[PDB]
Amino acid sequence: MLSEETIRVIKSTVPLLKEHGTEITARMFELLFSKYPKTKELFAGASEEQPKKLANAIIAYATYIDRLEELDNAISTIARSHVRRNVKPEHYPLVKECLLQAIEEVLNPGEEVLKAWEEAYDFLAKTLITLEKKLYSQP
Ligand code: HEM
Repeated sequence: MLSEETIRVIKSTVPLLKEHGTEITARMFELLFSKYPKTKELFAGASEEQPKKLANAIIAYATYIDRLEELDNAISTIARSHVRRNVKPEHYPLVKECLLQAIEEVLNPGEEVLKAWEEAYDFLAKTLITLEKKLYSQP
C-alpha cells in the first residue's frame, strides 16, 4: 500500500481537486482523445458529464485513500462500467499520462504532488484491473 507520506500529500490536494477537478478532467479528456484517438470509441454513447463524474471519483478517492473500504461500492461500480465498455489494462497508462499532465498544467503543484498522484493512480488502477479481470471471467 501507499506510504503515510504519500497519503498525506494526496490528502493535501483534496481542496485543489474540489476547486479545479472538472477543469483537470476536461483537459485530461482533451489530451487523451487527441493523442490516443481510439479511446474515443470507449466513451461514445455513454452518459453525459464525464469530466464531472471522473472529478468526483478522484475527489472521493483522495478523501478515502486512507480508508479504502469506504470505497468498496464505488470501486465495484467503476469496475462494472469498465467491463461494459471493454476497458483493458493497457488503457490505464494512457489515462495516467493525460491525467498527470492535466494536473501539472492546471495545478502546477510541484513534483512531490505529481509523484504522489502517480503512485495513487497506479494503486487504484491495479485494484480496478484485478476486479475487472475477474468480472471478465463471469457469465
Ligand atoms: C484509476 C483509473 C480510473 C478511474 C478512477 C476511473 C473512474 C471511472 C468512473 C468514476 C467511471 C463512472 C462509473 C459510473 O458512474 O458508473 C468510469 C467509467 C468509465 N471509464 Fe474509467 N476510470 C479509470 C480508468 C479508465 C481508463 C484507463 C479508461 C479507458 C481508457 C476508462 C474508461 C471508462 C469508460 C469507457 C467508462 C464508462 C463510461 C460510462 O459508462 O458512462 N476508465 N471510470
